[PDB]
Amino acid sequence: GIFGAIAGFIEGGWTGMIDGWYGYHHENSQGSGYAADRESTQKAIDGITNKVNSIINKMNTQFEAVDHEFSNLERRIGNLNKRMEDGFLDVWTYNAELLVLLENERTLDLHDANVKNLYEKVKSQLRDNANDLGNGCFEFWHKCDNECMESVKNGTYDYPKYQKESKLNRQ
Amino acid sequence: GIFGAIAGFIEGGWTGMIDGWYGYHHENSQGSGYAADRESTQKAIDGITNKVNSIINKMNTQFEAVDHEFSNLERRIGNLNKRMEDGFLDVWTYNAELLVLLENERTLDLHDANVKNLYEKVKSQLRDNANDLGNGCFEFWHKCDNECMESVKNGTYDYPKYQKESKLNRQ
Amino acid sequence: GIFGAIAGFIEGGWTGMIDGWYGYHHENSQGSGYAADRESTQKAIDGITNKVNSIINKMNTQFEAVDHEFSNLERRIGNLNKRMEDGFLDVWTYNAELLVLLENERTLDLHDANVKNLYEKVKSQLRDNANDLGNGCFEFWHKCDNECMESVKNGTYDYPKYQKESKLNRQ
Amino acid sequence: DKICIGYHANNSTTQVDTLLEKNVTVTHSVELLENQKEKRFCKIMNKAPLDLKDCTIEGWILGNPKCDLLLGDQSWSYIVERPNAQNGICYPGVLNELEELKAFIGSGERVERFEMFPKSTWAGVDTSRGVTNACPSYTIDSSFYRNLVWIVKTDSATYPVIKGTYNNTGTQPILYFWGVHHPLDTTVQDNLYGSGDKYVRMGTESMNFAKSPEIAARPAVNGQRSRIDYYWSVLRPGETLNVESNGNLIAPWYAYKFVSTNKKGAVFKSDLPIENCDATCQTITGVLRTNKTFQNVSPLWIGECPKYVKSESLRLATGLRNVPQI
Amino acid sequence: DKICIGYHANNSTTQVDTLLEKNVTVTHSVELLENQKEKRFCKIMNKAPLDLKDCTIEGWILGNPKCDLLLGDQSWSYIVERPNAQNGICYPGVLNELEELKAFIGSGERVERFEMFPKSTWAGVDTSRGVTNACPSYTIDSSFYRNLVWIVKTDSATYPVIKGTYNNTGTQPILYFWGVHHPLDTTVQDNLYGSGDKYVRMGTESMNFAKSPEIAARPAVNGQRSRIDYYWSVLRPGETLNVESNGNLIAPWYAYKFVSTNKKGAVFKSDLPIENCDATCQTITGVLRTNKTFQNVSPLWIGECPKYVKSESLRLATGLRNVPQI
Amino acid sequence: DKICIGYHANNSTTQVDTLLEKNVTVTHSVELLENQKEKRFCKIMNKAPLDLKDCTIEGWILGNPKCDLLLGDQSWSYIVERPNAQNGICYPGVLNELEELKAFIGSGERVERFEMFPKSTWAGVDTSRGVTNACPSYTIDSSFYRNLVWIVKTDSATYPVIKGTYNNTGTQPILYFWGVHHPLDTTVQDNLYGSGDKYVRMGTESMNFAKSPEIAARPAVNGQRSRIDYYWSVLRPGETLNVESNGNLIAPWYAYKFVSTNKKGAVFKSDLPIENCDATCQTITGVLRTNKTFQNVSPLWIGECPKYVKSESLRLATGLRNVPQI
Ligand SMILES: *[C@@H]1O[C@H](CO)[C@@H](O[C@@H]2O[C@H](CO)[C@@H](O[C@@H]3O[C@H](CO[C@H]4O[C@H](CO)[C@@H](O)[C@H](O)[C@@H]4O)[C@@H](O)[C@H](O[C@H]4O[C@H](CO)[C@@H](O)[C@H](O)[C@@H]4O)[C@@H]3O)[C@H](O)[C@H]2NC(C)=O)[C@H](O[C@H]2O[C@@H](C)[C@@H](O)[C@@H](O)[C@@H]2O)[C@H]1NC(C)=O
Ligand SMILES: *[C@@H]1O[C@H](CO)[C@@H](O[C@@H]2O[C@H](CO)[C@@H](O[C@@H]3O[C@H](CO[C@H]4O[C@H](CO)[C@@H](O)[C@H](O)[C@@H]4O)[C@@H](O)[C@H](O[C@H]4O[C@H](CO)[C@@H](O)[C@H](O)[C@@H]4O)[C@@H]3O)[C@H](O)[C@H]2NC(C)=O)[C@H](O[C@H]2O[C@@H](C)[C@@H](O)[C@@H](O)[C@@H]2O)[C@H]1NC(C)=O
Ligand SMILES: *[C@@H]1O[C@H](CO)[C@@H](O[C@@H]2O[C@H](CO)[C@@H](O[C@@H]3O[C@H](CO[C@H]4O[C@H](CO)[C@@H](O)[C@H](O)[C@@H]4O)[C@@H](O)[C@H](O[C@H]4O[C@H](CO)[C@@H](O)[C@H](O)[C@@H]4O)[C@@H]3O)[C@H](O)[C@H]2NC(C)=O)[C@H](O[C@H]2O[C@@H](C)[C@@H](O)[C@@H](O)[C@@H]2O)[C@H]1NC(C)=O
Ligand SMILES: *[C@@H]1O[C@H](CO)[C@@H](O)[C@H](O)[C@H]1NC(C)=O
Ligand SMILES: *[C@@H]1O[C@H](CO)[C@@H](O)[C@H](O)[C@H]1NC(C)=O
Ligand SMILES: *[C@@H]1O[C@H](CO)[C@@H](O)[C@H](O)[C@H]1NC(C)=O
Ligand SMILES: *[C@@H]1O[C@H](CO)[C@@H](O)[C@H](O)[C@H]1NC(C)=O
Ligand SMILES: *[C@@H]1O[C@H](CO)[C@@H](O)[C@H](O)[C@H]1NC(C)=O
Ligand SMILES: *[C@@H]1O[C@H](CO)[C@@H](O)[C@H](O)[C@H]1NC(C)=O
Ligand SMILES: *[C@@H]1O[C@H](CO)[C@@H](O)[C@H](O)[C@H]1NC(C)=O
Ligand SMILES: *[C@@H]1O[C@H](CO)[C@@H](O)[C@H](O)[C@H]1NC(C)=O
Ligand SMILES: *[C@@H]1O[C@H](CO)[C@@H](O)[C@H](O)[C@H]1NC(C)=O
Ligand SMILES: *[C@@H]1O[C@H](CO)[C@@H](O)[C@H](O)[C@H]1NC(C)=O
Ligand SMILES: *[C@@H]1O[C@H](CO)[C@@H](O)[C@H](O)[C@H]1NC(C)=O
Ligand SMILES: *[C@@H]1O[C@H](CO)[C@@H](O)[C@H](O)[C@H]1NC(C)=O
Repeated sequence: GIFGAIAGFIEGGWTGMIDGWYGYHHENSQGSGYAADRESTQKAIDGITNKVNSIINKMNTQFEAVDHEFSNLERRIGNLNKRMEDGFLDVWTYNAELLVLLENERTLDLHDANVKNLYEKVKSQLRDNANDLGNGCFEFWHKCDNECMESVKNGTYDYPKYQKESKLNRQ
Repeated sequence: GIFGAIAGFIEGGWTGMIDGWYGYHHENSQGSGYAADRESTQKAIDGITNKVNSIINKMNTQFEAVDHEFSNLERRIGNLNKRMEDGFLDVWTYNAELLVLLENERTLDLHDANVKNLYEKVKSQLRDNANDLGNGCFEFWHKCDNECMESVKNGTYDYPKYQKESKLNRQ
Repeated sequence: GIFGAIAGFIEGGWTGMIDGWYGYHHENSQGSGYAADRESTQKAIDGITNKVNSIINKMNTQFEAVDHEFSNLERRIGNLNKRMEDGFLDVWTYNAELLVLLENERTLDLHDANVKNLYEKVKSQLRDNANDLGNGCFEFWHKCDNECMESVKNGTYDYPKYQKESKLNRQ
Repeated sequence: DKICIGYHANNSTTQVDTLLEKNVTVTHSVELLENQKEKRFCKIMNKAPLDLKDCTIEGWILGNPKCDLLLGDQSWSYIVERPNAQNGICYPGVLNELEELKAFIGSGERVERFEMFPKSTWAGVDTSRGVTNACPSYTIDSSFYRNLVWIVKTDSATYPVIKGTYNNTGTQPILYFWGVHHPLDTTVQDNLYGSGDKYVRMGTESMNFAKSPEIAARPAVNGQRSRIDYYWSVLRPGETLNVESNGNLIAPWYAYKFVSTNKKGAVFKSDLPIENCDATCQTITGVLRTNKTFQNVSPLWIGECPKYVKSESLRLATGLRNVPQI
Repeated sequence: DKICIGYHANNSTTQVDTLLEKNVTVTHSVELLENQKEKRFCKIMNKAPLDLKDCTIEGWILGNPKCDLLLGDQSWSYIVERPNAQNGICYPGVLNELEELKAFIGSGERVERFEMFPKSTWAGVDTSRGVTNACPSYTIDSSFYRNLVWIVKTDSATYPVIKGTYNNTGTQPILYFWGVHHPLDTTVQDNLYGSGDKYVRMGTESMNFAKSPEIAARPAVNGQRSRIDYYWSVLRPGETLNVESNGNLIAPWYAYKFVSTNKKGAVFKSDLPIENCDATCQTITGVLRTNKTFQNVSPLWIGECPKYVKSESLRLATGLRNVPQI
Repeated sequence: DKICIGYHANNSTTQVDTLLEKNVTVTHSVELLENQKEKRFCKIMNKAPLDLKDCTIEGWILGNPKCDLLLGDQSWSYIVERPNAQNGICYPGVLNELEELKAFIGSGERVERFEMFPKSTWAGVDTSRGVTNACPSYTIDSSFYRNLVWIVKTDSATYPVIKGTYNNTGTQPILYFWGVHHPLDTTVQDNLYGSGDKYVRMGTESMNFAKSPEIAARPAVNGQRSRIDYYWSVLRPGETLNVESNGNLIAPWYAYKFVSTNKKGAVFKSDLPIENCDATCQTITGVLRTNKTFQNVSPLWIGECPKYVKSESLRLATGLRNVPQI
């Protein structure tokens, strides 16, 4: 995809992570588990919901065909009505089908970007205190307990705190 | 946002930088200041201006309703005219409102990407001669005077020139 | 551009690479040459072809004007037909011209992203076994023969194999 | 010790198309289009439709003797006319501006039938013998329209100038009908109306009407080579109608107080059953009970309906590309 | 020593909506839609509109005696007709193909009035007594249309065949009018036109017209139970009109050289004031002075106007998400 | 030792526009719009068009004596009418519901001419002298329409009631024509039809027609101050026509079995040559031979054509921004 994450450098999704669209899987001495990133997921839910509702609202008018009849000597106005009604039917069918194809492409890209940005946000915090495996996973050069893990996930990871310990194991 | 810079890893904008959309803030012995990146800003102004003018040009036709009257025995053609006029009014209202929502989303993304790309362009020049603070700021491992600063801004920064000095301070 | 690669940190294209949209140029003891990345190129050809065919399919209806005549006492319905026919002509002209401008912008961005993602994919494999020159080129810290080159291109490059040799030359 | 960044996958097999790619499986999506219908007619806004059954629109408001089931007051949310309905214009002839009449009736929600011109209106003529075997009732072989009076001359006497007037003092417009008889030959002409140039003339503040009989033989229809020219008009509130004729007049007898709807009007020509049920959206081919934005059922409807398109499906992705492992 | 990359912020509180997010504050934006109007009528291309004031279109081109202010030559960029205008068809009757006549007049920019048939045209009849209390002037109680002549028989004499002809040798089409009188009874018929079957017949290279009087009493309007059938037509350049009648003719007297516009035509029905001002875009509800692309004022206009939509606002972002610190 | 990532460039100078940028050179692109045409008419679905040449539509189906080249059976994929065609309605008069007649004929693909009423049909009258110098053949100065019979009285005798009937027992509708003669004066009226009130009355199961002559002098056209009112109708399968007249009848003689097309119908008014060639898409201004999606040639066409737009070009980028070095 466009941002290279979904079905990209992160080859597949997690059926194990059921409570959000994007998130984390950690492993430490206390074991392993899945956790959704609540902020990025909710932000995406709000955006996508807004998109759907906006499309619904813009599509909220109707063209109305009539039951009116035309006589044998009214072929021209009868045909005028038919071509008009068919005309708007073709316009709106086009508008609906084209929009769906376009927005589906962009919606999937949006998800792709959000995963990529989440990955970058973690990379940025950890720096050289961890090793990037290239598949969205990071191996710590230090022991990272549950609160250390949670600090990574909520954006408050303390790089200086683990720097020296990481440097020693790295070297 | 989609590219992660605006209201992203760069949390906020600069009211201090009044002469461009994207740019720099530097600090050295001679003090500190804001400067717009003229090239990226102008390129964006040209693009966005072109987009606005293109939308205006495509919207440059008008459907025209008429003042024509219809008698009591012309209910069908009278109603035909009304549904037609209402029909085009609904189509164009849709076209205008949907386009504005779509383009506003993409325009903001464009700005987001340009900031991200500007950040990358600086990161690429500086390499390990500077420390990336994660907020769009770089701390030099060497003294960088006004001409050094300006070389970073105009893309001609000399990495080898400051390499040895940076290496020593880094280590 | 939006992803910063095409006419970006990779300043220009290769007339030398004639068999694909994206790819590689290598140099080693056995000489130098161009090679297309077949997977990313084909994936893009499939996508773009699908886009063109989808646009063609959505544009596959026609509004039909008629040869019908109207008398001197049929000015109103005659004018109704004209404004209707002109109305749909304006709608479809708008739809076609706007779509082409929009999709051309996005198609070029798609190519830009694919080049960027290809670059990232190589950067990720090589790590510090090579030096990034900032122009899409990587200089190996080790000898990389034809099969090493091909392993980089097909995603199976062996970082541990060349690690020690690269480390020594790097230091 | 490890942490990984990743994304949701599930067991979804639901797919969407994009400009770049067809058949993409996604974790979540929403279908915007409705393709299901209940094949029946229901009430709209708690108001039942009018089933014309074996009568056509003409048979109904003209008062064809076999349409007595419909006769009188009616209220409707819409009209259902059956395709093979047999009871229309029984005595052969053209109902003028028929399509406009249907459009008018369709724009209404109620008619109240009343006697506009009692037979006493027409002084020197016979109002009791205007029946024909072309227009049978269910019980008698020769009858006539309940809203019209076929006037003929009294025995041997001449057919005099007859006059009638009606002042609409009410607040509602009045839909009424009348006719001009065209006999197949001068013999029938003299037998029924006597001799001399005949005319039918009518007028209001805004309308003039004048017609004379045109004697000729047309192919037999329902046993008749003669014809009637039927007409309709609308007497506005405050307007007065004047009728004047010296013969060949099919006179207005009963008419309708007409109540025009502020909503959309509909006339559905269908064989579908009307059942005891409610609906907010009624199409000519059935009821739509849906929250969806689009529908591919029918462009013809009354009530609040989704937008009609030709599409089979309009599914939006909301979730992401579904890539479950394994 | 530091360098940072960043983006512009300012004091803007102006917001836009996107598909993903509503109420987004941006540093720069442009409003594409115009919602302001000047509530008045101005000149279009330095040409003033025609105010019909207390006269309707019919009163004007028929020459209703109370419309003398309008009488004669007129040039206009568009027409303003006032809603409560009282001076129309004074002597009761229908002006046939009225809607088409309005559409035709609307397609013009100028009429030149001239005498098409001087009263001398009609030999054996009286052209001096055709007045009625239904059509008063401002100074006299009984008058008539300035463009028509109500012809009656001379004292006691019979009403003969009268004839008239006009050959349009000019380069412009001619808009003209005529009528057929329908008396309420045979007494008035004989008093005015004598006895015998009456006709009005007219023709050109491309038109035939024939009508006879239809005697009957209609509800009184402006004191009259009689009626006139008014007619109009257009005599093309090079065409000739022949008039022939033995009675009941409301004759053409004055007509108009008609100049058709190459621009759009307009007839605005409004109470808005016409002032001394210029405009490039004039809608039925007011002037638009704007550089904007869209407008939500009115779909009805003349001149160069923005596209009409129902939208309240169409604001495009040009700058970026405004995130000022603090 | 080096490896670089990069992208394709070539010698393309072909450009596209985007929302952000005009005149962008791209390595690959596809033009969606067709602006080329063959300026000629070809066959559509192996079926040739009908060239009316020097005859108009009226001249053709009325049977103007100078249109004998067209006379009889015709099959067509579409109709070409030439702008300066001279042979139309030769004896002056109006063909009623002309525009509807053209729309009807346009909806057809074939007519079969047959004798509907042989001259023997009309008993007491003369069918041999109905010719006029207004309607010359190519060989004789005075002729008449091949599909009509101008009936006049026999020497000195009165003009009696004539009658005719035709029962359409076939499966195809029948297009037929008739007329009513209006002499310039009572002298011609008496000379041709004798004295007394004259009528023309016709009828079917679904149609009534009645007209009487209207005597008056109109400006001379093709030497005639008299007129004919021409009429047309369609006799449905199973319907019967009855004709009855005591004078002034231009009688139906030959008529057409009418075959209606299921495709789109077209009547192209053009000077373009019809050649020996095939096409799948034929516009009024020429043939389109293209695989393209849009065209800016013409909105008027028959066959399978690209969508018409006003655009000069609709080029989609498929490849990428072309940035060749050097
Ligand atoms: C992002 O995620 C991190 C990790 O989970 C979270 O930080 C933890 O927050 C909790 C609760 O605020 C902290 O628990 C308290 O810890 C203090 C500090 O003493 C201990 O921690 C230090 C390390 O900083 C050790 O060196 C010491 O030896 C101690 O083990 C402790 O005093 C306190 O106990 C008092 O308060 C209790 C309240 O229930 C009371 O019951 C008790 O009797 C005591 O009076 C808590 O036990 C935990 O230490 C934090 N971990 C770290 C590594 O800092 C972030 O949330 C908070 O972060 C802290 C730093 C504050 O800034 C709060 O305002 C944050 O809300 C979380 N951030 C976000 C934004 O979600
Ligand atoms: C991107 O931004 C950089 C930084 O501002 C800019 O480079 C500077 O450009 C200016 C003007 O071209 C240079 O000023 C001249 O410097 C030379 C060199 O001597 C001094 O610099 C070197 C470092 O390279 C020191 O080691 C020496 O000790 C000196 O201090 C100097 O000879 C010259 O003086 C002559 O010319 C004067 C003209 O007014 C004249 O008055 C005087 O009497 C002398 O005859 C200038 O003073 C400055 O040195 C550059 N700085 C650096 C670090 O290189 C880039 O613009 C130019 O860059 C140089 C390298 C050239 O390639 C020009 O073509 C560029 O235009 C700027 N680039 C872009 C693209 O915007
Ligand atoms: C991505 O690109 C790489 C590089 O081109 C490619 O890997 C090469 O694949 C070829 C063919 O599969 C290998 O050639 C065989 O090599 C074996 C191994 O011995 C030699 O290689 C090792 C290094 O691994 C050296 O240390 C030794 O000293 C040897 O030089 C060799 O036994 C074999 O010879 C037998 O098979 C011949 C079949 O024709 C037969 O003729 C002969 O008599 C022998 O019985 C081949 O010569 C080559 O070594 C690979 N290079 C490397 C660096 O691994 C990838 O394709 C394959 O990769 C290997 C590792 C397997 O996993 C295959 O399944 C892959 O298809 C390519 N990958 C993709 C996905 O395109
Ligand atoms: C998917 O799994 C859920 C349980 O999480 C199950 O209830 C549902 O039936 C499954 N649906 C499909 C389509 O596999
Ligand atoms: C993909 O779409 C095609 C349409 O050609 C359909 O036949 C097929 O069922 C789809 N494939 C799936 C659902 O795996
Ligand atoms: C018309 O022809 C059919 C078929 O022969 C016949 O049954 C019918 O009686 C005829 N009707 C008339 C009115 O001639
Ligand atoms: C009806 O529409 C709502 C709108 O959000 C949707 O969420 C809901 O699932 C739909 N109802 C059913 C029963 O599917
Ligand atoms: C914004 O600030 C400018 C000064 O830069 C001032 O002139 C203007 O009034 C302010 N506008 C708003 C809307 O705050
Ligand atoms: C956001 O838009 C809402 C519309 O519901 C409006 O009421 C409100 O003023 C806006 N909020 C602002 C301008 O802060
Ligand atoms: C109609 O009735 C009203 C109300 O009584 C009356 O004032 C008016 O004179 C009547 N007009 C006619 C023509 O009968
Ligand atoms: C009118 O439109 C121009 C078009 O660019 C715009 O720049 C200008 O600000 C507008 N004029 C005013 C007075 O706002
Ligand atoms: C481009 O180069 C090809 C050879 O690769 C040549 O055949 C062709 O004529 C050239 N076209 C243009 C437009 O330069
Ligand atoms: C760019 O487009 C312009 C349109 O104004 C055209 O005149 C010119 O030829 C184009 N430039 C090229 C093809 O280099
Ligand atoms: C009409 O006037 C022209 C120009 O003088 C003349 O040639 C022509 O004969 C006239 N025709 C009639 C019918 O008066
Ligand atoms: C006609 O259209 C096809 C559709 O793919 C296209 O590939 C081909 O190049 C076109 N033919 C010619 C001769 O250009």
